[PDB]
Amino acid sequence: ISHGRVFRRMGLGPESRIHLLRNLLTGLVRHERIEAPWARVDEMRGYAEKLIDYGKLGDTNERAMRMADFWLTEKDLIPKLFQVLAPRYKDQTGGYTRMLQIPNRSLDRAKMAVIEYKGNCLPPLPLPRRDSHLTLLNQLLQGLRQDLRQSQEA
Amino acid sequence: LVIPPEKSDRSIHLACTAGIFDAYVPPEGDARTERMKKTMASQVSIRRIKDYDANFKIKDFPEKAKDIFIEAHLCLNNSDHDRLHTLVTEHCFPDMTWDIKYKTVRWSFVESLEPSHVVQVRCSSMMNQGNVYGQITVRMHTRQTLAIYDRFGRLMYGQEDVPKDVLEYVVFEKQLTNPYGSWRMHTKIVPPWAPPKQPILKTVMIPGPQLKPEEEYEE
Amino acid sequence: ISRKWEKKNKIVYPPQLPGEPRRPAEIYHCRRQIKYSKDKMWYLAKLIRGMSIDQALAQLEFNDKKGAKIIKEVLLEAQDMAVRDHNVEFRSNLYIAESTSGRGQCLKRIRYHGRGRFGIMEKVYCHYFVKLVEGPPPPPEPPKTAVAHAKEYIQQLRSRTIVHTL
Amino acid sequence: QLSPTELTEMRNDLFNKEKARQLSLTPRTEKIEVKHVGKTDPGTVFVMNKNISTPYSCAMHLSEWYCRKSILALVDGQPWDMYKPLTKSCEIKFLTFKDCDPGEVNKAYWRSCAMMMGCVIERAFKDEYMVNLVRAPEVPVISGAFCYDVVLDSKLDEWMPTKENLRSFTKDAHALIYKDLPFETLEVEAKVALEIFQHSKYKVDFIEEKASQNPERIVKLHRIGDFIDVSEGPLIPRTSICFQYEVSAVHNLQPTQPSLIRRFQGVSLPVHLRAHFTIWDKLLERSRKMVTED
Amino acid sequence: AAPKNRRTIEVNRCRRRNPQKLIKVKNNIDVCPECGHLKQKHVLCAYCYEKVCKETAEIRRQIGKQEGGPFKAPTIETVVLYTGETPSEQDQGKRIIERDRKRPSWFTQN
Amino acid sequence: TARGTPSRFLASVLHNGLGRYVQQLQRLSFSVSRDGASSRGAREFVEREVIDFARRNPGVVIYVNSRPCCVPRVVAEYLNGAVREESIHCKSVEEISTLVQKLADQSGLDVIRIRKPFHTDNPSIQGQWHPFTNKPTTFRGLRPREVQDP
Amino acid sequence: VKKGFRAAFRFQKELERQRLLRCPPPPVRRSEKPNWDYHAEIQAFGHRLQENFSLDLLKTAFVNSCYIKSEEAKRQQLGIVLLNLKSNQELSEQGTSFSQTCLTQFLEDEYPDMPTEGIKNLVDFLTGEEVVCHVARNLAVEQLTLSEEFPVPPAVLQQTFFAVIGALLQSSGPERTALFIRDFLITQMTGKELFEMWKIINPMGLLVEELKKRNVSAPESRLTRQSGGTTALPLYFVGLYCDKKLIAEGPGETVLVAEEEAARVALRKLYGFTENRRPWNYSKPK
Amino acid sequence: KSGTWWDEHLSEENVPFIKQLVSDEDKAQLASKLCPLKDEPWPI
Repeated sequence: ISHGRVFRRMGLGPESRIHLLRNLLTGLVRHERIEAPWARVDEMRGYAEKLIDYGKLGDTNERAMRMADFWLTEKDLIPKLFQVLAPRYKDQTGGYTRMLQIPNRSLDRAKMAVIEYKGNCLPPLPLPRRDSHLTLLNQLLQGLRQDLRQSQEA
Repeated sequence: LVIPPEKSDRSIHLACTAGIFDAYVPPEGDARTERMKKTMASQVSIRRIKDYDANFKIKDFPEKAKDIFIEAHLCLNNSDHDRLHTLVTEHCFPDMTWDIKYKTVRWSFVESLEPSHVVQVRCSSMMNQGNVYGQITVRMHTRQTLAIYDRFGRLMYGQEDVPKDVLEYVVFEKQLTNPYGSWRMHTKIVPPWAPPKQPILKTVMIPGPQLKPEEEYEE
Repeated sequence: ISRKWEKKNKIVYPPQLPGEPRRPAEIYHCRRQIKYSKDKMWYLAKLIRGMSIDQALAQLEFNDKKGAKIIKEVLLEAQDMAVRDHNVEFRSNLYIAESTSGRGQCLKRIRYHGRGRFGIMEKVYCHYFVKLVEGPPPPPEPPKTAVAHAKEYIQQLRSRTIVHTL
Repeated sequence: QLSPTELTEMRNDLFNKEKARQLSLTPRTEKIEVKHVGKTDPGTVFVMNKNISTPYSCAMHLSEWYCRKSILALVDGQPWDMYKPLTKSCEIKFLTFKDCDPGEVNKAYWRSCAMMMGCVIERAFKDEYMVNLVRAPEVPVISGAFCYDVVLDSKLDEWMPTKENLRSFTKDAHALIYKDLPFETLEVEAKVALEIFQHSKYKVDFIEEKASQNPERIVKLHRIGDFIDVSEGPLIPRTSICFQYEVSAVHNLQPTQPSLIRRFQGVSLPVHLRAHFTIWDKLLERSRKMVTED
Repeated sequence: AAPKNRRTIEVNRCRRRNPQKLIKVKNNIDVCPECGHLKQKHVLCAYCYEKVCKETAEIRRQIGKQEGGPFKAPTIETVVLYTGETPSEQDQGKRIIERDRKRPSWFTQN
Repeated sequence: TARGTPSRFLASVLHNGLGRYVQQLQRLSFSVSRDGASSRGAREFVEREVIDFARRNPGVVIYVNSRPCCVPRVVAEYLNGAVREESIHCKSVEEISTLVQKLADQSGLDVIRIRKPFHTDNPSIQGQWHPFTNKPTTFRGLRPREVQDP
Repeated sequence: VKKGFRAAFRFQKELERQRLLRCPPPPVRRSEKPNWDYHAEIQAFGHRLQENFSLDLLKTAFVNSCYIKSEEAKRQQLGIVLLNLKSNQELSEQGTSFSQTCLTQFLEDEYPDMPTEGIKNLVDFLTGEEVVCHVARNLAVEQLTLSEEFPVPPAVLQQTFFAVIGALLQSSGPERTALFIRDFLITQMTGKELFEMWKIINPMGLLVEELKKRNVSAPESRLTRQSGGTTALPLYFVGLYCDKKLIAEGPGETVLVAEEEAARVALRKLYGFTENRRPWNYSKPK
Repeated sequence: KSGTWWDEHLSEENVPFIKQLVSDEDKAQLASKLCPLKDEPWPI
């Protein structure tokens, strides 16, 4: 029975899970976009969002500095968090990353994801896009919407 | 079939050469000063051919060549590859039979629109390797019928009853030094000005560049 | 060993008469001595039986089994073979008419157990066989309907004789 | 004059004969070179048979994916039926319902559905009555329903179809979809079509209009099964493209005095863009409103 | 526990070929409109993802050449410029990564 | 097996015996050796039996071919197309005589299981039984428990 | 490798039999197989039947026009008259015509209430390709037939069969030839129901016409017996009544089927071609 | 033959519009039932 259990059992135990998630998060902060097994990226995604919020507290916040020092195992990334990444997301309140499934890994056929901080300098990922508004279906719906708007005014 | 045999007192004895000694360039519009010089070299070479066979008559050859041509092309209808090796050279046998290993050929000789005319005679460099070859180019202008069927017996090219005119410049070669040598088809000169062959029956897709992800398409 | 599958592309049919319908092209291809169980290969060979060439390539491209990539390599060179050497017109106008695995020649190794015991380990090899036929894939046979059942039942009722009498 | 069945058999014979005639104009195989200029598979040349190979033949060279998705072809920048034989070396692109601007595919599908309704209307009523198809108005897709103007018998000037009757039209249309009939086309000279549509006055009036705009006075014909009609442009390849199809409403146009023109309306979606049952109902309801083209 | 009896091929064929053990046909495969290669609907295109990864690797090799050592992540944003491009007004004060090729049509200058 | 073999019903060829009787054996082909010991009795049959058998059987064509053979054989052919090969290897003249007569009396139908020891195309003359054969009919053909004159 | 020869030889014979079953060879003419003397085969043909054929006539009855035309084509192709062979065209016409009148005489005598349409259809059935080719194949006719393409086409086999009847008519006369037709064509009716040989449509139409000619009231269809009316396997008996008198009843799964069946039953009874009718007398006239 | 879900083919613009449309319809279907006794109830 695992009702309401919100975290995965990964690595070699609970400290090992954190150390795995920390190593992944450190890589995401350096490279802005990493690929890794899908469930670990899913598990790590929550922490990557929380790290930005601590960065938005500022480097003079002792608690945020203590949090960043734990989570970023390469220390040049601590100034990057507070001075690059967090100012990039000052307007946003959330949704700092995007995560996408990529094809299964060749060797072990593992389900995989790519995760990135939004607004990075890398070539854009080939994101999925909704059908154009000009398709047959979307033009019939567009007509429906405007007909309503006309009758709504009445 | 991969590597030529190595150094030995025994070597490969060839019965033909690789190409045309002097490539008769068919003058533009031969469908229907220097000219004198041409006949000189041919005359010099008919002499060297008679230097091995006194009885060789350049006047009777056009008719011999015609029979060789027809007989060679009637083997391709029965895949009689033993006879064919007598009528054509080892440089030519692959060119007539490789693309029809699993096809059915129906070829016919209908008529000769003009008598065949020997248009060049050239011999090989004296004592090349103890072997002397003599090549006779013959212009033929005939009507042939050709229908090629595929492995499954479906018409793949040509028509089986419609004769069409064919203008060919067929080179024959003999090994003069060889006591058992004979006159055999050696190749076919194709004039650049020759009209294009009839279209095949099926459609084709010529593929484009197979791009790697990194690579982009240059128009 | 036997290598009969490789000789089936060497059959030459006589030219068809003008009235006969076009004979479809048939391309036999195989790959010998794959490092894979024939039993596992069987499922991929079964998967694509009756598919269009393109359906089979699609289904194998997104399969996780090692056998899928090998069968996909075989299917693509058999498709190339078909249009280049067997006078097929459209490379997509092909379907899997036959698709099966066979046992390869296998090796034997020692597997060590405890207490000085051991088993004999068979390093396994298989063959994949595919026959492509020109044309659209044949439609799947419709499921038997209640009408066809009733017709067949009544037919059995009408064929019964009087048994063991005059 | 000719009976309805006879008038149908006459038209096909003239159609079949004209189809054979244009075929005889190129007896020997002639090869055209079609360059592919879509984003995908770029640089492929199709060496096709002039006046025999259609855009579908090139799609068959690429893959079954092209064949299923390609609703229309763009031959030298002009919309071209997938089954309209190619006539010269050209550049070819294929068009799908899910392109970034499928405007022309939408029109092709839209007049293809009106043609399917005309085929249904013509054969729906009893032989006692006289169904004279008039026109397929070119209404925008965003209007919400494809239309077909028809003049029914004058005994029927008080009959308006019931909901069960509209379902009968719909069930007949779905029979056409289940037949999976290709949309066959012919570009004939106005004189040839006027012979086919000699009996029908409205078609003669329409055919004359279409010949007028073109210098060569060439008109486009299409046929599905035994039904022939005059078209405004390219159609889709087959009737099986349609998935959701319904004849929604019938509106008597005005002024009724000269002749009661009855606008049949329908809405459809192809298999590629099938809508949810709930969304399909909202579209069915708006299609029942009268479409009033300019 | 050991088998009391050999299982016949008829019993084993009923187990091995059971529809539960058969591979299932996938119905979420489609063509990528950008490149024409196949993909699953919910997964990114393998071909288009590789194209993006090859260029990301090239840009990252350039970032490596500039930083020139470990623990030298900069404290400013980065921009990638291609041959024939110049820093805009909003790219002042950013680390510039120069790529010796033309900007790909898909990696738009935003 | 019976379950391991084919079977048939009792039959004749072209209703033989009905208008007239036709001998169904039409041909016999012997292959005897001139010298082989196996053909000693098949030589004796050819000497003193085959001629008298031919005269009794004018409708049968007999073909005796003398050739080197280790196994003398007779081959019977019948009007229905049947071909039956019988070895006469090391059979005496009297055994071969009986064998040949056996072949002459046969029809050429398969010697397999016959399902019934009789055949008739007219099994009934009065009418085949059916569930109503012995049932009496009732006034107005009314069904059981049926209200009349509704 | 084991010593010996016998098992190897015996195994070779079994591999050879399997190849034949795997790849059966194309059928050839019996004349093109060993042990064939055309002249002796012809004489055996006549003796089997207890007939005094004229070997000259019998020999031509087997020569067909398609064969002589082809035999000459071979002669010209090989550059090789003595082939002035008369075909059986004439001999067939005599046999075919005699056969029709002989069968008509036989059938009209035995079934004097069968209409002319019925008797004509019986004669067409008894002289049809189906029965004649069956009877010919089982009398060694096709083995002796000189034809162009083998297996002998049924039209050619039917011509040859009546050519042999014509040869018997010239050789032995009509009375002897009538007896041959009784023994090989009349026999092919045995077992057969009337309308298995005479294919009719709407037997209820015919029954009315036949009863009108006989000045009998039009039949009334009535349900004589019924079972399982509402089930998928009903039984119906329909009785036909003329002047409130039953003339026939028929079973069926539907009333429409049982009614048409009753009409076929009534026709069988009217025409004197019932299943319990007197059998054909094949006894030699005394 | 492939599967489809309700918003698969909808555009960025039509998805919010369709959700509002279906939600508004439901709320009004529920509001139309709030007076059973004025709508010809069955015998009480």
